[PDB]
Amino acid sequence: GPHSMRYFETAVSRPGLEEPRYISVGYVDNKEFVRFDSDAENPRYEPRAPWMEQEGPEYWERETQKAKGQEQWFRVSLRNLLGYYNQSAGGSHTLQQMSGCDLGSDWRLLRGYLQFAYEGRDYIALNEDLKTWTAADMAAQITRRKWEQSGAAEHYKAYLEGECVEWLHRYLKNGTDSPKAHVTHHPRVTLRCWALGFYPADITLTWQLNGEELTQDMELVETRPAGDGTFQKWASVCRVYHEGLPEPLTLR
Amino acid sequence: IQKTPQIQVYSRHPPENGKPNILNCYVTQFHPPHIEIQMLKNGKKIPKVEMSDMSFSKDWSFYILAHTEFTPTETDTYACRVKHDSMAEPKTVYWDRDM
Amino acid sequence: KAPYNXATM
Repeated sequence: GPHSMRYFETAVSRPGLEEPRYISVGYVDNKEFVRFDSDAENPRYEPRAPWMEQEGPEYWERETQKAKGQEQWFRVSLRNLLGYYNQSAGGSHTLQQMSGCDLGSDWRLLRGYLQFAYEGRDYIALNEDLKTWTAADMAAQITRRKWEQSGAAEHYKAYLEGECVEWLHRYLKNGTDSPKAHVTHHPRVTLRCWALGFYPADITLTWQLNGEELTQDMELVETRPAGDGTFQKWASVCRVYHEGLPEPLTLR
Repeated sequence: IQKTPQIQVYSRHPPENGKPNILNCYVTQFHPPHIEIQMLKNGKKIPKVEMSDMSFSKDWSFYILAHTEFTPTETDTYACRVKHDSMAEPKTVYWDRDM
Repeated sequence: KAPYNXATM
């Protein structure tokens, strides 16, 4: 089926300490498999997955050396961004980065991602073509002019189309629960359809007793994790659609 | 911009008295990341609360998962108390076996 | 494998 890999890097400067805290988290198929934290014993890339433990010692040395590089990269830009926005000392700031590859059933890349955000808001992003940049603030114009004049897109394109899709394949060659549903009858009467113990989070509930879907009221909650590798969801006011289901459920 | 957290507390399984379980406290849609979370059992904080690593959603807001194994009893109440900059005082959310 | 940025902001 379809697969993916993502790296959520975060750097936060806080009034009180000299160097900002830097975290990097990796996901294979929307499941965490490795992490780095500059606040650790002595920071390094540790496995967060059962099937990741079999990686060579040379593998964690290169990855940890890279994270030290990103750390510095985030420390300089964070200082650069204070000037772009005419901020002074005293506040807390966040630079975030999301990169990754979505590949398909043919094992080839479908779309890569490279996107940055400052203070939680979008800052600059590599488009779907991997060649151009999208920048919203006028402060991000300085950056887009810098990167498109220093060939950043072509470098990131080489990672997305090369290292990303290659290594995600190697990770997957090292390693689908359907929901059990109930309905709560409690009258206030409002009905609630629960979907529990499914993986992945691909779920879709719906309320149609008359054959027509409902959005007037129809209060929902977005899929949330249970304390283990599953997820749950309920809907208010019951066909349940899931990738593991051969036929959507029916309960009333 | 800062975003007040969205807290919601819920059980793994439908709670039946005598069975193990996991109590969850899902905190989402907040910014900045600095946040304090504690789960309560009848006003007393629950020690040994395994808590997720922090990642962030597609809108860049942060989320984090707090959970502990537990065996529910019908007289005792469990709650989640959260400390964030965007709130004046800590906010506490009680688990209900309802919905 | 983690990416590795070139030019700063």
